[PDB]
Amino acid sequence: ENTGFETTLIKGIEPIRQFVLAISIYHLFDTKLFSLLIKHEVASPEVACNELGMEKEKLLGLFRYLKNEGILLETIDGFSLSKEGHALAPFEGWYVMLVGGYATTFLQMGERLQEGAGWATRDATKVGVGSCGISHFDAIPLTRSLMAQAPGTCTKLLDLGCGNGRYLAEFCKALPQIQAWGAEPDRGGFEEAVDLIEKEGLSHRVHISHSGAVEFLDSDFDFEPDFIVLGFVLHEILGQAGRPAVVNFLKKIVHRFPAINLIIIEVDNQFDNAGAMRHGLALAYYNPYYLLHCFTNQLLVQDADWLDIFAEAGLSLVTRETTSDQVDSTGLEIGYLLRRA
Amino acid sequence: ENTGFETTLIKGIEPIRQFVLAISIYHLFDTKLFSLLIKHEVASPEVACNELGMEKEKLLGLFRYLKNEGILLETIDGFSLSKEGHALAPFEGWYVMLVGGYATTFLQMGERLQEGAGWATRDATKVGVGSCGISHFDAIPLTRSLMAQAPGTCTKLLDLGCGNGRYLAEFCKALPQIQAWGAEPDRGGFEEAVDLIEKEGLSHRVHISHSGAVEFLDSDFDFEPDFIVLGFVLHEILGQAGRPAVVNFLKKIVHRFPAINLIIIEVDNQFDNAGAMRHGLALAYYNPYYLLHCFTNQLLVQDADWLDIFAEAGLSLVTRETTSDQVDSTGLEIGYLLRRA
Ligand SMILES: [Mg+2]
Ligand SMILES: [Mg+2]
Ligand SMILES: [Mg+2]
Ligand SMILES: [Mg+2]
Repeated sequence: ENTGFETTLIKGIEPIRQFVLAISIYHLFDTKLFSLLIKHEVASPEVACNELGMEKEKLLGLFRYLKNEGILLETIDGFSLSKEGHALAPFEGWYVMLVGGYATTFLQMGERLQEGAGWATRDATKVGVGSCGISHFDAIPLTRSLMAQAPGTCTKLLDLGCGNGRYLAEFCKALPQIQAWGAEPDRGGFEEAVDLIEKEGLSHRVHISHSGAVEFLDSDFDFEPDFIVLGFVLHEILGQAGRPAVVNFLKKIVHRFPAINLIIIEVDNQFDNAGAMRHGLALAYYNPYYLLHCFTNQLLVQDADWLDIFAEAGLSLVTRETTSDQVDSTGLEIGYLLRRA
Repeated sequence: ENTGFETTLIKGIEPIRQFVLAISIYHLFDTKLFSLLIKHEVASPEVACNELGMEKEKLLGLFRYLKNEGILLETIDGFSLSKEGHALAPFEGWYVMLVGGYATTFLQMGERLQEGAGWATRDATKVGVGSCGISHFDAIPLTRSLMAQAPGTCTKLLDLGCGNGRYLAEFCKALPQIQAWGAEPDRGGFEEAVDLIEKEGLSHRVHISHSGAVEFLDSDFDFEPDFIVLGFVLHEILGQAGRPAVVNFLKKIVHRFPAINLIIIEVDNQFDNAGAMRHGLALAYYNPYYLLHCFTNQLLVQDADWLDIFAEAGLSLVTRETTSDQVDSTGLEIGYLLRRA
């Protein structure tokens, strides 16, 4: 008879309902429909189609789906973002990083679980673009706070793994004397960085290279930085190349630039910490982030493990801070300001 | 200052938290880890790895992620499904169909919105396997109810678009005199059907063909069915081949088999119906289902549109029913029992 089945089904597939909604919100941002709705206020499918080069019947389908979920309103004049839709605006970076960048990674987990199946791949351009959007709220303010605590003033900034160059665009706008260099290994991300720097009118002060971190430090670049920022880059090197390679990379930075100030941002691996994992943001963001990092060739370690790598590399801790508790109060995102020992 | 941002972020990315959970629940079923946990009760990662040929560190990552979400329990002896994990068991078909089958389809929507970009693709094997799992609850009981209302007893059953052959396996077990034939166009689904029929010991009574519906009816098969089941197949033909092709296909069925009883199951397209779309199941399942059908080459129409196609094909409605209100009370899944006019 299946007595009471429907009520259990509606609850049982609530993760699928939200799965489709998350992908649909990601497309709303990524296709530039969200920005179109912000600019137009109300747009007919015909107007949105003409502007973005889209097909009306498919756009109507997406719009009707979002209207049923309350993200859009529909009037005789067309569609608009509802208050709930407008409220999604600050979270674009998270949708672009985790859906755009990592949907394929999560979908590959079943196959990648097999012995010898290798690491899950990702869309590194979207990971970089999304992570740079997120960084406006957490990592850039943390980097700024640590930079201000350093004894020397920043004049020549090097950002390795710069994504779309958001840290450099923000820092250079705020601090007009700075000359900067960024390196980004993903071609798509590198091209977005070159474009963002040009759009911000910073091309005369900021140069971007298409390069990985280790290979950039081995290259024959002429820059003499006094600050180097390593935002979530060391855990990539640690997984890909190993702990000796991370220690050697850090040793090379202070051998080449003995007076340099290093700012490292890392995620403390507390995936196995009961209390930490009950925090709302630990569940919403860090639990999927830790899962991705078991399937990709990156390795997250604990705060104590990073401090031990820094000591082995001959670095001294100046200060360590976490993000503002107004944005992320988990204590899992840690920033370190270091100097040569 | 970003005052109060974190609280808004946790709510703002709740769809992403559930997006990752839905994919992870899908892998738990699809990889056979869910069945392993049911059989073992408690399993160490080492034991699960040896049985399924998996890598321990990746499995531990998935298990830790699911434990943090409350799907698994961890003791010194290993991992087990929690009560919440056990409660997911009946919903396997929905995860396999919508995540396994259609995740790629949803992820393709951004690109497919572009003028001339074509139809989004899907993993038809997983769509078929998942939809057959769902059919145990809604469409098979509906088909059984309509068959019982037909004047003649079923002796030779033809099921077009049979997926993994679940309708035939269920009907033939319940009704021992039946000879049956199934046709499934997806090779993966066809192979699963051949295997399920063999596993159920029905190979002497049930034959499966790797064929689409229209091409099967045009073939030189020797079967003389007295019942034909078209479960969610006509909307595929309607989208792919057009309304005249659907009318012609139905006309061919009753020209070849004048005394045949047809059972058609369709989804009423009420995507634009305010009241219908507020039902919990309309939001959880039908709203994503309607969205997929705007991006794939299938077309959902309304109950009245199907009745008009049946009249044009020279068919008479014997009776029409919806699914049991214990499983799906939306009224959107409609079954029709037809005969030649
Ligand atoms: Mg990372
Ligand atoms: Mg890893
Ligand atoms: Mg369909
Ligand atoms: Mg269609």
